[PDB]
Amino acid sequence: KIRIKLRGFDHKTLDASAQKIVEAARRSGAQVSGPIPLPTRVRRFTVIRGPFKHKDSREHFELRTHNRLVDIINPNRKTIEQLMTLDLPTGVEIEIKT
Amino acid sequence: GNKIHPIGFRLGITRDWESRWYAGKKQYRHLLLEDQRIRGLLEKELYSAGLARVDIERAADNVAVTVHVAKPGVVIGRGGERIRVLREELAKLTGKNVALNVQEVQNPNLSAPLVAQRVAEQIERRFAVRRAIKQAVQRVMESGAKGAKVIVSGRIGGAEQARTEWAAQGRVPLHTLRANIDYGFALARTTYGVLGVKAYIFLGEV
Amino acid sequence: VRGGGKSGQIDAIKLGIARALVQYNPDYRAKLKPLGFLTRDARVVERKKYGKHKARRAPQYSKR
Amino acid sequence: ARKALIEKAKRTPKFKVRAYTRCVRCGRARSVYRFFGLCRICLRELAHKGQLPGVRKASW
Amino acid sequence: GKGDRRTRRGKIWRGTYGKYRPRK
Amino acid sequence: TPGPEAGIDYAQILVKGENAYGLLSPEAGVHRLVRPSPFDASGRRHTSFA
Amino acid sequence: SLKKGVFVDDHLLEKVLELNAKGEKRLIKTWSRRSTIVPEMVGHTIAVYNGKQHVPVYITENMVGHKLGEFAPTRTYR
Amino acid sequence: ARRRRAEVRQLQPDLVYGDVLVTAFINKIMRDGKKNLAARIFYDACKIIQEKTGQEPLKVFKQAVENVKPRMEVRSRRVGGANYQVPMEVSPRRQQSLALRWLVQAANQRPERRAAVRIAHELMDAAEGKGGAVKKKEDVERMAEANRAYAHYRW
Amino acid sequence: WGSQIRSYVLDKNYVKDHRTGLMRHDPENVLDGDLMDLIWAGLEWKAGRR
RNA sequence: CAGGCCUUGACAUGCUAGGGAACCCGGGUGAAAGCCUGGGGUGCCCCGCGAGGGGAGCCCUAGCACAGGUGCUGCAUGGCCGUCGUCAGCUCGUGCCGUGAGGUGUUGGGUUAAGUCCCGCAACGAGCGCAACCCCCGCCGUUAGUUGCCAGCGGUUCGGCCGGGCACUCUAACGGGACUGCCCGCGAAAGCGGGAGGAAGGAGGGGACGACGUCUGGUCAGCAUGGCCCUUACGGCCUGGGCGACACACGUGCUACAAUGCCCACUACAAAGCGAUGCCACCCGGCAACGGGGAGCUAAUCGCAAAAAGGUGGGCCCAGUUCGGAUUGGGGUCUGCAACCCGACCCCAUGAAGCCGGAAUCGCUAGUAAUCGCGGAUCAGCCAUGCCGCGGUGAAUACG
RNA sequence: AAUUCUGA
Ligand SMILES: [Mg+2]
Ligand SMILES: [Mg+2]
Ligand SMILES: [Mg+2]
Ligand SMILES: [Mg+2]
Ligand SMILES: [Mg+2]
Ligand SMILES: [Mg+2]
Ligand SMILES: [Mg+2]
Ligand SMILES: [Mg+2]
Ligand SMILES: [Mg+2]
Ligand SMILES: [Mg+2]
Ligand SMILES: [Mg+2]
Ligand SMILES: [Mg+2]
Ligand SMILES: [Mg+2]
Ligand SMILES: [Mg+2]
Ligand SMILES: [Mg+2]
Ligand SMILES: [Mg+2]
Ligand SMILES: [Mg+2]
Ligand SMILES: [Mg+2]
Ligand SMILES: [Mg+2]
Ligand SMILES: [Mg+2]
Ligand SMILES: [Mg+2]
Ligand SMILES: [Mg+2]
Ligand SMILES: [Mg+2]
Ligand SMILES: [Mg+2]
Ligand SMILES: [Mg+2]
Ligand SMILES: [Zn+2]
Repeated sequence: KIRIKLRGFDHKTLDASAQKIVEAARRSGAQVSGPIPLPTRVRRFTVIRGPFKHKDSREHFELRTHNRLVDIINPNRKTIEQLMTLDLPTGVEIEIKT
Repeated sequence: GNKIHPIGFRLGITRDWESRWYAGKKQYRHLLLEDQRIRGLLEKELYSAGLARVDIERAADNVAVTVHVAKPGVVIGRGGERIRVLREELAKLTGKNVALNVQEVQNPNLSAPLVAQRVAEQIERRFAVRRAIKQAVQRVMESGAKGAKVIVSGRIGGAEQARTEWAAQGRVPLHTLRANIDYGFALARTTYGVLGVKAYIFLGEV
Repeated sequence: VRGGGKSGQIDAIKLGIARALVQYNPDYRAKLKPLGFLTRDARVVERKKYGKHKARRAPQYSKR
Repeated sequence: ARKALIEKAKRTPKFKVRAYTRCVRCGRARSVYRFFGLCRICLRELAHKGQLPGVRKASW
Repeated sequence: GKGDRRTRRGKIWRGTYGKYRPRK
Repeated sequence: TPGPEAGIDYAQILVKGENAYGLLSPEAGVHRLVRPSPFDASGRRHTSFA
Repeated sequence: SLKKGVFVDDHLLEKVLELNAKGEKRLIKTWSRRSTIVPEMVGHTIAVYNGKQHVPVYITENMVGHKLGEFAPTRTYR
Repeated sequence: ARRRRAEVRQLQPDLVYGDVLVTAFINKIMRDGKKNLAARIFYDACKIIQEKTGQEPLKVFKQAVENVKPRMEVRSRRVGGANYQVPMEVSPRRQQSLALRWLVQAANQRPERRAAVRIAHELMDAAEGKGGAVKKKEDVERMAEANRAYAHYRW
Repeated sequence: WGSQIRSYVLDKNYVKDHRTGLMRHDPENVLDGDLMDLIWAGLEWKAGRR
């Protein structure tokens, strides 16, 4: 009954911040639906190496936006605790609705 | 005219972002700038202790500013005034949570970014640019390290025609990802021109 | 089936159909292997590298 | 002629058209990516230095 | 042809729409 | 007279006008040119005279 | 191509209106070539600029729907 | 092909007569990879065989191909500043390549409107031994044997 | 050699007129028209002794 | 570039002197810049009701130390990039030979993609490179279910949409896997050939990565920087023009010269991306561009959206053509203050050269070439036929 | 059976 978005760049922080928030409520009230990983939005833009000109031999960079999703069913009141109160963001976006 | 940046090369593993946080396609810009000017003023009023890195985190209107150093006793002063006067400056351009760490280095001669600046100085100090390398390496190597390497650019000594002074020891495989090598670069402007300081420190593995 | 192009899906169908009966049947190997309807076919339109109009084709060399 | 320009570059007034791009690090004006508000040079530079959040050497 | 503005491929190749290539 | 390999060997032209001579007169003389030789192999630096 | 209005520079109209009311002189420099030759303008000789100078161009009622740049070639060798 | 002696590409059977040859021929008829169209034409033609003749397509297409394969050909050569055109047998693998090719090429050197017709007619003649493809064959043979002089080189 | 009365350089952009001493920094401009400057001077130098 | 203008200046640090100290509305001349000009009007440091003051944020004028310079020098330089070359190479330590330069190792026999490995050997090791760890695509599993699905049944407004349910597909992040290990042969070995199994061989197909060095290679105009030089102008502002000129020549490309074709109506099959003064569902007026209204969308949940070649039917019937769309006249939409130089589209009318291209000359060895269509960055719009990506159909040939 | 490449 509660939809949560964890939009970060690295996954080694989402597949650890999500799976952390999961059983931090699973065991404290109604069950939950695992972390559903949705498609990534990337920025595969390229750029020409040399400063001056050399429209060939370039180098491109991409900016990956990894998205994690977890939905706790029955919105316990024993959950607006270790969750709504215990936050562990270090460089991650979190947006929750219902 | 080649060779990628060992740093940007390992950007996904064996070395991590010197600034990790999230930003939407709506502010990443302003914030990216912010992080920049921060490093700017910092690299200004903080050379006496000569840093070697400036990590920065976020998650909700906060700032790490975890300034790793090799002489923190200076960034602070005599108790906690310098470190206190600075937190002051930083917040002056950002109405944010201007935190500020002050790590250190158990051995700065195992952190290129520093070794670089050292020689940079020596050059501007009019030192034997050759031995100044022989030593800047015989140091890091003497103090344990699977690899050293310092490269200086043109104007070596002031001779009209520019030359590149090389010299290294140990092992330095810029082609092996899992090798965590420390790349250190810093300028050394003189009366006759500019010089280049490149240092390679080989550390970890597997 | 979905995704790709008809004369490309037909080829995938030839995989499932060749994997359906091999499952629900024994005598479907020593005569489906030397035919390999079981193979995958790595062949995929490859990435277009930079400085090459069509992935492998190159720009017109002049010299003059 | 580089300084006084990026200075008039900042001012975004007078006719909403002239308002143009411009790299922030360097004063450049060409190939100024909108995302980083940076140019194609002061992008390959920082990126390698890791200083660009999440921007990793693309490879596919 | 891919250049005959007044045709199917005309606008297709053009990427535009008109009396010769309406939107459904 | 478009010389051998490059340039010319001779040239002569009329200057129709007033005081044309008085103008193009001080020009009369030797004119040197220094730059790496576009002709020389290693684009080395040589001097030219005319 | 501008079916809404005539976008004809004002400093020019304001000019050919007071100077128009009770028709008189003509010495009228400008840089408003960008503007249209609104009807009536006939007579008054505009001296359109061209990046170099003011070319005294007459005004006939055959060149009304036309601009002013179209009466002062910018290049040389026309 | 400086290292390995390359490796002959293997075709896929025909979705009608199930023949490796019958397919190779279609590829030639193919333009811009439009195999779907190339394929059509062939059969569209194989029908014409029936139409105009009691012959049986697959067997007609078999005799034709045979009467176009050049016994021998003259490949260039270097004697030393000398390019004496020497004669030589035509590898079966190549023999068929040429054969098939000339057919199509010639097939188009016909004045017929449709294509099928061309492919058709062109095979109805060849199979007999009087087509444009056969001419451009005899020729390729007249050269050789005619140069049977410088044939003591072969190499 | 040593007979020139005004040299032209391009890898150091300038034009030294030995006769008078004058030295501009635009060889490219001179070599294309720009002369009305050194022509006057050229005279002044010369006509000086007559 | 022409023309009108500004001076410690469009930007910084700092100093002397009254006015001014936040700031707002204007009037005049003018192409704009600028010049010139009339009114509303301030907490405060604080003796003090007050008269009054100094005065910090603050801000104008005259004068000053300095700014500013895409002005020269890439042979004064940093950094970065091209290139030989994704080539098999380049060297060091000690020992040994040599008067010495140097040699040896690294040469030789065998193998490989490789200085890859093997065996020899006055050499014995090691370092920088090849390889390998990183990414992507091929099989598979686990974690995970708002993509998906009558897959099993059900109601169904008969649309996977509704209960239901994640089996599949897919999504994403961690793994299993291939190692010449197994059989036969030759071989001293390395390793090559042939077979089985397996999604896949023997580097599985793509990347990223590009050694010591070469080119006094490229860039002082992205930035940085030594020296030289301009400092009421080599700085600065604005309006207009130019960079888009045209007797010409070259490189790179687009569309064609047409029946394996073109035109038309109908009907399918994608991938990777991008989107809150952004993408626009659907309506509605219009031949249309497009303009009116208007819903959803922090976007696996709405939109750009149609993929196109293909398939079905029909129309041309061999012609400068129902081929080809240049040029030009006329009428319109839209962005922008404004499109004459100089915008992109739309519609009516023109319909040019071009019936396969001289000497020459380029690319590609397989999902490659050829061919069809889509996306993005840039960005108001757009001169994109460019560049960087994505998939759809899918060849020929390799003796040497 | 096919030349020449000045001079920092
Ligand atoms: Mg350098
Ligand atoms: Mg393709
Ligand atoms: Mg080239
Ligand atoms: Mg300027
Ligand atoms: Mg200027
Ligand atoms: Mg703009
Ligand atoms: Mg002579
Ligand atoms: Mg003579
Ligand atoms: Mg063959
Ligand atoms: Mg002027
Ligand atoms: Mg040079
Ligand atoms: Mg050995
Ligand atoms: Mg040796
Ligand atoms: Mg091998
Ligand atoms: Mg090795
Ligand atoms: Mg500069
Ligand atoms: Mg202009
Ligand atoms: Mg241009
Ligand atoms: Mg609207
Ligand atoms: Mg226009
Ligand atoms: Mg041809
Ligand atoms: Mg053609
Ligand atoms: Mg001769
Ligand atoms: Mg001679
Ligand atoms: Mg010589
Ligand atoms: Zn920049």
